[PDB]
Amino acid sequence: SGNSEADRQLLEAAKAGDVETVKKLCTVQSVNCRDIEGRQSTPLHFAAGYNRVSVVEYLLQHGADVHAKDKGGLVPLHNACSYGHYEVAELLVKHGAVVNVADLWKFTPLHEAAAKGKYEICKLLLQHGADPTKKNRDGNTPLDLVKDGDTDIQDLLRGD
Amino acid sequence: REAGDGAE
Ligand SMILES: *Cn1cc(CCCc2cn(C*)nn2)nn1
Repeated sequence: SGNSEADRQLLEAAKAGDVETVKKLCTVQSVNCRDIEGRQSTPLHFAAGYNRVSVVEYLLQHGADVHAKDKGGLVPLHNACSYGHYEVAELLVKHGAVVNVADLWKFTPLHEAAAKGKYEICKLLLQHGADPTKKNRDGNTPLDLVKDGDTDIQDLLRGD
Repeated sequence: REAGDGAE
């Protein structure tokens, strides 16, 4: 259908970072469409995971859903944190993303940012109340997932 | 647990 090809091209443009094509194709129907043949990601999940800051900014200003979950329960903030994209993470939080959201495995954005060792994202999340003591379904807190070698991030999450 | 869509 007209909508399906356009949804596909929008998802592709969001992944590619092509903001002019995103603007061209963004409709109420497409803006939060799901990638049915993949993991049910929205355009925002793609823009966030692939570090497409201008596209994130456009999407957020035209009603994209910061809280949308992919098939694993990931929200766009999870993709930003797991792939280490700070500006995207900041934008999402500024537009209401919940830093304590949990996926189906009970991993939060801080579990992801802690494992990845991204200081600025860990700081952003902690300043907005991310819990460094919250256990996922492995029994691991974000502090537990800090790589054993990564002393600087360990110190940051300890806080106190 | 498979990764979300994106790349480092
Ligand atoms: C769960 N998961 C998958 C990956 C890497 C997927 C392949 C890739 C994507 N980009 C930019 N570089 N390699 N990481 N975590």
